[PDB]
Amino acid sequence: GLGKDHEILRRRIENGAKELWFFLQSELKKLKNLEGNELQRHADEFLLDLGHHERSIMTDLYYLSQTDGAGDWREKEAKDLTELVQRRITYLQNPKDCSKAKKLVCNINKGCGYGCQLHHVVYCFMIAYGTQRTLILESQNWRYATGGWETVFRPVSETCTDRSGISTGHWSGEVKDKNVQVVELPIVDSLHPRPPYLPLAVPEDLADRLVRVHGDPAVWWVSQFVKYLIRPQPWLEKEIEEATKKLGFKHPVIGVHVRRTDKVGTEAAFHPIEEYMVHVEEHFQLLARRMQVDKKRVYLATDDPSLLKEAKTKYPNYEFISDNSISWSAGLHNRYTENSLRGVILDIHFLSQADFLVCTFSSQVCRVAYEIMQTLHPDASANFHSLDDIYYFGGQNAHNQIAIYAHQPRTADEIPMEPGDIIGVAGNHWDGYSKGVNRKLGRTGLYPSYKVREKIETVKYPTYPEA
Amino acid sequence: GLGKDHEILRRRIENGAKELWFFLQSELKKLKNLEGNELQRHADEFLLDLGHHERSIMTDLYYLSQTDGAGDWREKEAKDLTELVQRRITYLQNPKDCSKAKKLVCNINKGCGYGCQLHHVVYCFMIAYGTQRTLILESQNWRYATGGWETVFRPVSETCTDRSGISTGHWSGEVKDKNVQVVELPIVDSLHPRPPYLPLAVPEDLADRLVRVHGDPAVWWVSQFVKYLIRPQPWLEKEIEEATKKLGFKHPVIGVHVRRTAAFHPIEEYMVHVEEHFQLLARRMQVDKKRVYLATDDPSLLKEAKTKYPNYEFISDNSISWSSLRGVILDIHFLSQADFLVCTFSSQVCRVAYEIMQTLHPDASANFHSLDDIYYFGGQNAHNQIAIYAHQPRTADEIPMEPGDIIGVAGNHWDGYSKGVNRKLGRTGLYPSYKVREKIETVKYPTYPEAEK
Ligand SMILES: CC(=O)N[C@@H]1[C@@H](O)[C@H](O[C@@H]2O[C@H](CO)[C@@H](O[C@@H]3O[C@H](CO[C@H]4O[C@H](CO)[C@@H](O)[C@H](O)[C@@H]4O[C@@H]4O[C@H](CO)[C@@H](O)[C@H](O)[C@H]4NC(C)=O)[C@@H](O)[C@H](O[C@H]4O[C@H](CO)[C@@H](O)[C@H](O)[C@@H]4O[C@@H]4O[C@H](CO)[C@@H](O)[C@H](O)[C@H]4NC(C)=O)[C@@H]3O)[C@H](O)[C@H]2NC(C)=O)[C@@H](CO)O[C@H]1NC(=O)C[C@H](N)C(=O)O
Ligand SMILES: CC(=O)N[C@@H]1[C@@H](O)[C@H](O[C@@H]2O[C@H](CO)[C@@H](O[C@@H]3O[C@H](CO[C@H]4O[C@H](CO)[C@@H](O)[C@H](O)[C@@H]4O[C@@H]4O[C@H](CO)[C@@H](O)[C@H](O)[C@H]4NC(C)=O)[C@@H](O)[C@H](O[C@H]4O[C@H](CO)[C@@H](O)[C@H](O)[C@@H]4O[C@@H]4O[C@H](CO)[C@@H](O)[C@H](O)[C@H]4NC(C)=O)[C@@H]3O)[C@H](O)[C@H]2NC(C)=O)[C@@H](CO)O[C@H]1NC(=O)C[C@H](N)C(=O)O
Ligand SMILES: Nc1nc2c(ncn2[C@@H]2O[C@H](COP(=O)(O)OP(=O)(O)O)[C@@H](O)[C@H]2O)c(=O)[nH]1
Repeated sequence: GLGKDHEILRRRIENGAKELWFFLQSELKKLKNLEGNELQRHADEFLLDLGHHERSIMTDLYYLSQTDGAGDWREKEAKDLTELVQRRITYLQNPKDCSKAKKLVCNINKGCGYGCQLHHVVYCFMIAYGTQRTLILESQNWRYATGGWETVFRPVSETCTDRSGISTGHWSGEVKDKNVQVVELPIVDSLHPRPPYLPLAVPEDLADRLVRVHGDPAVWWVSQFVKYLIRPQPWLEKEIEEATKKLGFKHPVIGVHVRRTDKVGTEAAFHPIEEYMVHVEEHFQLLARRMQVDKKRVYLATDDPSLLKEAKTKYPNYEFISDNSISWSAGLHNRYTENSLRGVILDIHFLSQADFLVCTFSSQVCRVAYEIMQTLHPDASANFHSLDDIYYFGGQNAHNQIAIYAHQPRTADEIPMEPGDIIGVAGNHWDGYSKGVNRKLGRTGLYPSYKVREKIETVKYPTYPEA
Repeated sequence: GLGKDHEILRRRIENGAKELWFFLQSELKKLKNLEGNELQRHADEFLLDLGHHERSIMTDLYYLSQTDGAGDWREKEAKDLTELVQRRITYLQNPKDCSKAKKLVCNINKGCGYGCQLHHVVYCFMIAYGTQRTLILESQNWRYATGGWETVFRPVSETCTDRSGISTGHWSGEVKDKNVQVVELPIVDSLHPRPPYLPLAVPEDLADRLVRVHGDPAVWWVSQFVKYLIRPQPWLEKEIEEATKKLGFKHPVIGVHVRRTAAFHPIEEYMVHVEEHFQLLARRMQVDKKRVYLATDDPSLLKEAKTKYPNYEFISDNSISWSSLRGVILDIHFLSQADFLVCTFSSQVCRVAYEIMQTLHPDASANFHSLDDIYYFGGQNAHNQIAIYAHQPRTADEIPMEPGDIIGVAGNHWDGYSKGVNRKLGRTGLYPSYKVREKIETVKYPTYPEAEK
């Protein structure tokens, strides 16, 4: 049986889109009869009117996802799936006889920062899960804390943290290492041979439930291992608890990560605070349609300690929540200390706890916070805006989309598409167009983002029925 | 549980709308820095890209309405509601004792065209249904046929078609006529007193189920009496079948009705919406031939349409050798059978066709485009809307609105703005159409529980 509110909202979304289309044709015809001041004046009003109209449509779509008991079901199903995966990971990590268990050894000391190192451990963990090997994490001489993983986080196992085994060797494939008890896994950047237990694929035994519950099952699958990893030590839980109080961290709140310093060189670009705040302002307007928002709170995480004073001045109607001492210690000089390790764990924690995350996905810091966020809600796939890259996991397999609508290129920078063409996406320009390659042609260029759908990849993982 | 396709479709509608907003902000910013011919070319290309993008969203929204067995449920529920009402109407129309039954007499000979006369009979029928009086239809001296109503349609009753009784009077109110057996009802144009059994209200006992199934319950309620009235005689049934074969009426097909003897609209004003909707249909089905059923009172229009749109196939009953009443009935039939209806709702004939169309699908309320008026029923009570989002007037022609304000709508300008009066402020002007919702009116009708036995 269909719900009454479900049908009212569906038809209102249809009529709102139709009316928006009536509005677009009428106003665009008027616009091309203008030039100079009048053209700029009316197009600005046109854009303002369109914004509210578009957000009313987005608000009805939000209500549609909650009506008819769908919100409670999606919450229950996401909770059941999380507990299913966590129990499997815990069973894998705690065999009865550690001296006889197949193992995978991971070294945390990758030459990069915390988020990059955390994603290395995640990649180790997912391959360990894929091969039914207990993850052994070797973290001594960790650049952030010489005492290792247990300085901040609980150990990845309770019964089996020892590397003992009758045979040991470097990774050389799941079939060749079939009878090697202890396999050491290197970093993903030069792994050969690559096993299938890599992003962005998900387990096929969970895929049907995931696509039904979650808008990007790839990130959800990655987040399950992030969730298991960052179980905090008791002293760290209390720091997080204390910081939440002293920071005045309450909802609604939008998280903003401004990555600079050594990233601006080659891995990303410099972005003014205005580029972040336009999306912060836009999302608070959306929230104000469904809830009361008296104070617009922004948790600002950044490695530029001069940004907080700048943001408070240029956006005085916002309440910025930030730890400027953490920002200062994030500088390349004082970056690899236990106090700085606490700082980045705290910054990522509050970013992940926000109701919306504005940042650059080229930074591993924001990707981690976006992954953790997936463990805090039934489906937080779209609660982000990245100023550059789409979501990715470094070392992932080819991220492919499928063309659903044909495209004939208007300029030379666009690529043709036929329905069914596999499209290897490179990025979303957030202007209606995405850049990628057509795997029937080899051509790279732009194409309308709405003319493709995400190709969900699946992999036959072990299901751990004993758990 | 939730449906996998339902969630996939909702999220794609969400992301499709989000990408549309990305596309709008980018191209409009570029559009401000243009002038002259380059502005015209980019604005025209902008509109073309927006069209296909908008239709992808609407297509996903159509699929959403169908998945998870929702299409089957809506068809079954719309069927149950129709059978329920038709069973009640049939019970009312066929009492056991005609000489003792309470009646309402309706004269079909209103001074207007066929479509307006049919609506007069509908308005009679709805009041008869409201007052539990058997409708007696008088069709002698009908300008369209000497033999009367039954030359085309079945009699409105099988057991009670005379006006016998103990007392007869003109309409004076349901309470005053409590003991008048046979009440004669005049046209609605000067009816006094007006009863509550009038559009656009729906029966309160059906309102909840109707809102769930149908996008415009008012026209659905009107269409039930249209459906009962136009039950065809066997020979009209065969003429319709013969006309269908000879014309090659097949689906998909869009109906176009062009009335021209009040205001003049050239054929291009109709065809732009015809072409737009065939582009929509082409996204969900194969469209080999773009067929258009053209109903017109203009002999030069059909040749104009064929000349200007040579890739279209135009169909009209002028192709039929054996065909005023027969012509308008066939026109109404084929227009109502179409997948989409482009016309002017100021025409009574198109309104009839739009109403019949509601009886052929679970929810066809939106399968139209009107060049002028929104749907109405002549003689209806005030059509009111409720403002849902505030509006600050941007020009002198716009009116303010606060959430909750009752808005008496005068029409939709099909440009994003509707025209009406804000009753809280006594001000009349323009307002964005998306900032209001329809105010569904209900009336306590009889429910005829004896019709279930
Ligand atoms: C040995 C070691 O220790 N290495 C350390 C690294 O591991 C650390 O991390 C790496 O940091 C890099 C830089 O941030 C990361 O690169 C980014 O990778 C993105 C992912 O690319 C994937 O997926 C894309 C789809 O999203 C796809 O298009 C790519 O082709 C790529 O996919 C391939 O696909 C193969 C199948 O086809 C598959 O087999 C491969 O496995 C897969 N590769 C990976 C890595 O998964 C990528 O999207 C980024 O690209 C953008 O940015 C650069 C500038 O940095 C631009 O040049 C690019 O054009 C691209 O621009 C983007 O383009 C979009 C389209 O227009 C646009 O919208 C975006 O805005 C724009 N982005 C901009 C402008 O910023 C980029 O290449 C890499 O993923 C990280 N790897 C891991 C494992 O985490 C690294 C951290 O700093 O540190 C290294 N350590 C050292 O160097 C140690 C040092 N030597 C020492 O001191 O000792
Ligand atoms: C005695 C006899 O037999 N008479 C015959 C008539 O009965 C036949 O039918 C009547 O035809 C009229 C002409 O087409 C119809 O009038 C139209 O009615 C429209 C509906 O008005 C409703 O609903 C509106 C909302 O949609 C609302 O705004 C209106 O105010 C009106 O509502 C009132 O509401 C009251 C409560 O407040 C309620 O008590 C009343 O009962 C109710 N009235 C009715 C009638 O229901 C109306 O929208 C039409 O108006 C548009 O068109 C006229 C031009 O005709 C314009 O001047 C208007 O401004 C308006 O324009 C529209 O404006 C919109 C806003 O900008 C815009 O979007 C539209 O595009 C635009 N449309 C245009 C320009 O076309 C119009 O008034 C009437 O409803 C019919 N009545 C019935 C019962 O069917 C008639 C036709 O066959 O024939 C008569 N017979 C003869 O003439 C023969 C003669 N006696 C002889 O020669 O012998
Ligand atoms: N506390 C804190 N630390 C940061 C911030 N931005 C960068 N850092 C530090 O700089 C390191 C950057 O390494 P990585 O995690 O790979 O992030 P990436 O360089 O942006 O890809 C982080 O691990 C942090 O130690 C920030 O906003 N807050």
